[PDB]
Order: sequence, then structure tokens, then C-alpha cells
Amino acid sequence: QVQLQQSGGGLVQAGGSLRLSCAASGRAFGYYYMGWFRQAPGKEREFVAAISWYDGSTSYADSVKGRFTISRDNAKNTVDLQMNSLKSEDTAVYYCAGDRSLTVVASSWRYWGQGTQVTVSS
Amino acid sequence: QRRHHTDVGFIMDRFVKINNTNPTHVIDLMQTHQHGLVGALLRAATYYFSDLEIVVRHEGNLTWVPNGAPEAALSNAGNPTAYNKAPFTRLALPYTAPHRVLATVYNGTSKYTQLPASFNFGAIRATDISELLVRMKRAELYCPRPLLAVEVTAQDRHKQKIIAPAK
Amino acid sequence: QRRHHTDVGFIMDRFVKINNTNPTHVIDLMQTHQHGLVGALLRAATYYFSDLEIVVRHEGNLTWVPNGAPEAALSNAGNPTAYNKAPFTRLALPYTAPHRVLATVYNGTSKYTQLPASFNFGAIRATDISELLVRMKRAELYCPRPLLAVEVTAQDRHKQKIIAPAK
Amino acid sequence: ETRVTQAERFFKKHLFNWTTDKPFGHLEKLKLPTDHKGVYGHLVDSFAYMRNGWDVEVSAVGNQFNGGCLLVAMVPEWKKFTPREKYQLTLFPHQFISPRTNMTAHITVPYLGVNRYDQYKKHKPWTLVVMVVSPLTTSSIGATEIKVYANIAPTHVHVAGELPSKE
Amino acid sequence: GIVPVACSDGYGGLVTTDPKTADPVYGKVYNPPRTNYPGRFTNLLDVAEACPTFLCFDDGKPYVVTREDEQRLLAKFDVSLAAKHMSNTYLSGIAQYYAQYSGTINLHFMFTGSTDSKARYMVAYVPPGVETPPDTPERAAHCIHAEWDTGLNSKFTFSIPYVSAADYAYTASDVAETTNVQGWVCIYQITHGKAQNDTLVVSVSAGKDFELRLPIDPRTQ
Amino acid sequence: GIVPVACSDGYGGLVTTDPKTADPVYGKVYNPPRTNYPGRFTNLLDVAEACPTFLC
Amino acid sequence: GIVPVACSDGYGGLVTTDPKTADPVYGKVYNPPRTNYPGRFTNLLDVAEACPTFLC
Repeated sequence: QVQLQQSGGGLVQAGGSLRLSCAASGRAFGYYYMGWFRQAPGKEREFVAAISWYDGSTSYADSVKGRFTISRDNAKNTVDLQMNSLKSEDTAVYYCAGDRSLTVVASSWRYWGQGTQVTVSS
Repeated sequence: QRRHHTDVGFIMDRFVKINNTNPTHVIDLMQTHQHGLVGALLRAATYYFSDLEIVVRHEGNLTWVPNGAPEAALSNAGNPTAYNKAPFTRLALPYTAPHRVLATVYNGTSKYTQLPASFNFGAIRATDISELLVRMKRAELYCPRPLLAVEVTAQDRHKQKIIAPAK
Repeated sequence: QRRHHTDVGFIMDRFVKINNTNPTHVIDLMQTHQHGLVGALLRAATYYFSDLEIVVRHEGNLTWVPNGAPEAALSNAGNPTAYNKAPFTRLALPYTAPHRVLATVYNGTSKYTQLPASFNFGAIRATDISELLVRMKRAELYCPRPLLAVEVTAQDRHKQKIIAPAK
Repeated sequence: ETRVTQAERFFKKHLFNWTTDKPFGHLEKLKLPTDHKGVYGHLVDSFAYMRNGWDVEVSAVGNQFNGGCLLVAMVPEWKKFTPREKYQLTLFPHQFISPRTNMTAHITVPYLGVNRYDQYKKHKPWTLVVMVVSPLTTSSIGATEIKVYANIAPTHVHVAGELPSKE
Repeated sequence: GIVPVACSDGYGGLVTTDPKTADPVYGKVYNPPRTNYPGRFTNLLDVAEACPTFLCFDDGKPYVVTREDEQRLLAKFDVSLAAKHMSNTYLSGIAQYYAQYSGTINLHFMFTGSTDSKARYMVAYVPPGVETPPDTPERAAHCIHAEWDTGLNSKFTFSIPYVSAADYAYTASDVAETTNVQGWVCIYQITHGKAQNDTLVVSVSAGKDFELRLPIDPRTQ
Repeated sequence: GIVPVACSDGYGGLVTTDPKTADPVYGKVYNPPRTNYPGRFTNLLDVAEACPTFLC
Repeated sequence: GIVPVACSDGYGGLVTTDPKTADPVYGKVYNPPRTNYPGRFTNLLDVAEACPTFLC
């Protein structure tokens, strides 16, 4: 069973940096697009980032472009979201998800993680 | 007690003649005579795995194409070609079938009383073939099946004349 | 996974027939058939380096002159002469060309569609030659080039009949 | 040999015209070295044996409102291409040029050949190849014709055997 | 005395691929080294994996054009190294010389369409199961499928899984065994905005764990 | 020089059950393992001893 | 028993420059030494390099 485990969340000051980790187990880690989704309180899940599995690529949302960095480690089966230049709007639960699909919709990703809480303090 | 003469790996390691020979031949272990030592002890298993060694008496060169190769590939010398010596030719072939183990009985078919055609070791061709012997190396057997002896019509038991030094 | 059967040094180490044979022959690897395994996998490289082993079926003695030797030197036995045995002759030749590596395509000429004459391995002569086989040892290839499969006229894909144990 | 640092400088040129009526498979070529009019041409004529690499920067001036893809490549030992192998020009060093995504390519190649030194008056190893992958689509708000350029400078120029003048 | 030997019967013949070397005729030849020569490849599958090559769609073009008709099916093409669409591919060229194969095969989609046109697509692979491929763009969602939109990238790579009965599969699809041999891929257009002649080029390369097994010489010579 | 050998008379023939192997023709073939396959028997008498059968 | 051997096809012929020696016929011959003989050259190019010669 493709299982995603999130870690690295917590409280952090605005303007700082934080790194999240997504530990994945399974035989299909090397064929699945892996990205992150953020769910603001009272808001639906929204795409924030994604990384490819063949060349490496990158794609960030317009709200976080130029501020985030998403990286993958095939040998360790871990996907990380390196975060910098924090702002208060980023206080939300960050969900690791994957699938063969690369979209902005959240309903199209079959597998999800349990989520981690990230709080931005102004 | 010594139980070496009933070993499965030891009883299968001997040459056995294959009766049906053609200019083009598909090497299948199920062509053996069913009542011989090797044939009958082989039909008493469900699956098997083995290498092979063959002795062929041919005219001209002999070509071998592995399992899955097209039939038209038998007319090219790029595939392993053996040039004929005087008495005959000895070759050692590997196991090339896609399946992990082969079988002696199949329950049904495989296309979207007859085994699938994918149960073979390859093919050989020459201008003609006069005799062909096969030899199972490092044999292994699985899932035993019934083995039957010769029947007795009305006697107490079968009588066979043994070799005697009588002059 | 095992990727040994696609090795460049392993796929090139087999005998291949050279169709054109003459009483005097200049051994060039570009005489191979273009659609065979070795020929087609060789035209898919730009440069190459290799040794050679040859099997020749001749009458009388066989003489070999290295690369750059005059043609008149083929009539003297001082150059390596092989006396004929019954079936054929096996010899191992070195690489004697002046250039570091050879080539399969040349863009232009070399004299102050045709490769320069300096791309060869030597020459052989006998009173006649009936067959000639060559073998590339320790081959190496550089700068890959397009490799094409057989075309499909109107079908979905090419169909070739595979070897089957059907009786 | 001595390295001439004055022969390594750029020189912009013209490749071809990119209109809308050219479908997939339109091929343009420019063998190197071309008729350089600077120090390099003097080296080509007044020196005999040279070796050097290359680097190229091709640019297609346009706008994002057009669609299409361009393939630029450096084929060594250039040869005329039949339509079938035009599908396999990604085996050579290459980059994709498309006004939607990118604007400039960058390919650097070293010196390679059979001889350690070459006479560019006779043999031309490298070639610049530009082909249309997808046709140039345009509308009433897109440019009707796109011009492509080409900066080009030899790298690591090494020459041996200095020659006299012609005056 | 001298050693006694027995001349075995059947051994000694010449086989085209025997592993024994020959006797040298011309010794002491030192050839100039071919060290640091750029572009040396030692495995064919490494070259096949590194560089993808185009597919040949109908009429002889390497892109599929958007269709303005009710059939949301852009196209389908067989996944077989002997198929009609993979005819002009380096992978098929290598594979024609071998008998069995096993592993993954990758698919590359690249949008050469205009920037001002946005669209949604999906791809669906169907192993050798049901008698008819799911021509319906919704029926194919039950297969192993993916969804990609040209709003975050113009490149999207899809991997084709290896599903079959045995360990190794044939490469030389037989005259017999009719019906869909193993696998087909069909691409659907969920929506399209001002995409009437917008293009889409597809290329195929070997997977990370592809492998070819038995070298043969099948062509007619 | 070279080693002298004597070609013995009577040896060298082919016997159906000789213990000497043949010369390979097709190298580097790795077959999938047949490990943990249930129901592997290596001796016939073990099968005969384990399972009785009826009399007629 | 005795060792089995296979008589290969194609080998064994006589080549003018083969590196294998022959079988002696007349042993125990001790020849007087040719030590300290002036003017011994072992390489032709050494002689060519040492002494120039005229042009015509």
C-alpha cells in the first residue's frame, strides 16, 4: 500500500525557513508525480508545488513562485519542500500527495498523506 | 541403507533417443517414448526444469535458433551454426523458455490434449537429420503423479526372463 | 535487472560471412551485409576499433601483407605464409592502420559515397578462396547513429512466425 | 604545435527562413568551418594541419503568439538523411527551440576524427543541422515569418606545420 | 614415457560462436591508444534510455492534431515494439534483433501549441483484458490512467507498466494470437480552448529497468 | 618444444551414460529462479514411503 | 583412466612465423663463447642514427 508520512511541521517566525519531509513506502514511488497541497483554515486544498520523476523539472503556484523549493530523493524515497521567505498567509496544513497525474485539482490524486501543521507567526 | 540409484537427478542423466526426426525439428522433451525409463519417469511429474545436451547426425551445417525466434531465422548463419565433423556433433543448450518451469499436463488453452507451443527448447535445421539424442542435465521435478507398471492379464504376476549364465 | 545480452563487446564477438571473395582480397569490415546483426549494429556507429580473426577455405598457401605494403609483396613467401591443412585455416590478425580509429562514414575526400582506401586490415591471397569469415575481438564503438527497423506497409506491426513445438 | 588565441572569436550569420508553408522534415545544413573572413581563414589557407572544437548559439527571433518547435543539432561526419531516420536526430547533441518556451540554444563540441590533425580544405567533421519538428502555426496576431541566426566560434585552436605566404 | 590421451568423438568442430581464441601470426604490434575519445557507448540500452525518439502517427507525422468533432478520442496506438506507430523508433530498431524482453517503457508528451491556448487531457493504458478498449473517455478512468494540464508545464512523462502472464514477453508478435496482443494507449481531450491546429508531439524511450535477452539474426539475407 | 601424447586404442567412443560434459554453444543465459516451489521431490523412494496405495 | 582431448579444426598448420620451437635431434653441444667481440649491434636504427651517409 502506497503510504505517505509527513514530518517537519511546527511553529516558525515570519520571514524564516522551514523544511517538510514526505517519507513514502511502496513499489511505485519511481513512477508517481509527487507534489504538495496546502489547506488553509476554512479553505479547500490548493496546489502549491510539484516535482517530476524523470528529468526533475519544477512547478510552483503563482502565490509561492520564487520563494519555495521542492526536491526529491529517489534513493531514500523521500520528497522535501524547502520553504523560505515566510508570510502569514502560509499558515495551513500541508499534505503530501502523489499519482501519475500532474494537475492543480486535488480530487485527481488518489493517494494522500496524513498532513502536517505549519503555523506562521507574524 | 544406500538410496543413490533412485535419485531424481541421477536417473535422468542419460541419453535417450527421440524417434521423430525431420529436416526442421522443434526440440520438445515430450517426444520421448512414454514407456521407457526416462519417458515414464518424466510423465510421473507435473512440472520440470532442465538443461540439455544433444547428439545429432546430420549432413551439412546445423543451425540453432532459441525459443521465440521466428521460423525464417533458420536460414541465416548468424545464429549459432555448427560445421559437421565425421561421426556426429555434440552441443550443450541452455533453458530459454519464458516460463519459470515447464509442464507435462495443461488444463485448458492459452490462445484468446495439447500443450502450448511455448513449451520447447528451440529448433534445429540441417539438409537432413538421421538421428537425435537428448540428455537432461541438473533435472528437477515437482508435484508427483501416478506411475503405472505393466498389467497382468490372468497370471499371478508378470514374468520376464532374466540374464543367466546357462550354457 | 540483467543487461548482459545488449553489451557492445559481447554482441560483436561472433563469426559473420563476407559475401565477396576474390583470389586477392582486401579485408575491410564494410563488406559485411548491411541488414545482418553485426552489419547493422556496426553501421550504427561512427568510429570503431577492433582486432580480427578469420577462417579461410583455400587451395595452396595463404599470404598476408599488412596495411600499407605494396601489392607486389603478395608474391613473396617472406610475408607470413600459412600452409593449408584439411578443413580450413584459423588466423589472428592485429590492427595495423595508421589512424587511431577507423570510420564508417567520411565527409569528403583525402587525395590532393566512398571511404579512403587506408581503412583496411591488410590483404590475403591464394590460388583461390571459397569462403571467408571474420570476427571482431575487443570491439569498441563511438558516436552513435540512427538504427532503423523493418518498415510496416499497411499493417499495425511486423509479423514474423516464431518457432513453435506444434506437431 | 602552438595554440592561436586570436582565431577564437564569434561571427554571426544566416541559417534559413522560417515561414508557415514548411512542414515537418524541412532540413537545412551548414558544414563547418565555413568561409570565415578573419584570422581563421588565414590559418585555413596559410596553415595546413589544424584541430579545434566549436560552439554555436542559435536564436529564433519572434513572439509567444506563434506555435512550433525547432530542432538544432551537431551531426559528426554528416551524410544525407532519408526521411525515415529524421525521426532519430536526437541521438546527436541537440537542443529544442520553440518560441513558446525557449529562445537560445547552446551546443559545444570537441575535436574528433581519424587523424590527430585535419585539413579543412578537404574534410569537414561537424555540421549545423536545423529541422522543423512541428509546423509554424500563426494567426492574425502572430508574426508571419521568423529569422534565425547563428553565432559561431572555434575553441582550442591548435596548428602544426606553419606554411609560407603566397605573395 | 609420454602422456596417453583419448580423442573424443563429436568434439572439435567449428561453431560460429565458440569461446576459444586462435593462434597469432604477427606479434609485437603496439597500436596508438584511443583514450579520452568523446562519445563512447558500451551498452545499447543505455543509448536507448538516454535519448527519446519520435513516434509516427497517421499520414506520416510525429504530432497529433486537435480534432473538432464529437469523438473525444484523439487517437489510440498499440504498445508493442512491432506496432505500426513505433516503426520509426530506435527502441524498435534495437528490439528487432532479440527474442524476449521485460521492463517498463516511458512516454513523453510535449506541447508545441501556442501559449494563448489552454487545454486538459488524460492518458489511459489498457492491459490485455476486456475485449474492447474503453473508447469512452470516462470508461478509461477505471484503467491505470493519468491527468495532465498544460498550465504548469509543457512537458509530461507517463510510464507504461509491464503486465503479462510469464516473466518475459515476446518481442516478435506472432502470426497467430489475434485480438489485441497486449496493450494499447489512447489519449483523451477533456477540454480545449482555441486549439484547432495546436500540436502535440509524442516520443518514446526505454524505461529504467528495461532489458532484452536473446540475440538472434532474423532478417532475410 | 611441444608436449608428446599417445593416442590410445579403444578409448574415445561415445557411450550413452559417459560422465563427461559437452562444449557450450550459447553463453550468458540467466534463467529466473525456481525457488520456493511447493512439492519438490528428489528421491522416488521418499514418495513411495510417504503415501500408500491400494491393493487390487 | 586417461585424459580426454578434442582435436580442434583449423589449428595445427605450419605458419612461416609461428612462435613455437622444434624438437632437438643432437644434444650436449657446447660452443666456444663469442664474448668481448668488438662491433656488436643489436638494433638497426642505432647504427642508422650513429653514422650519417652522403646524399646523391
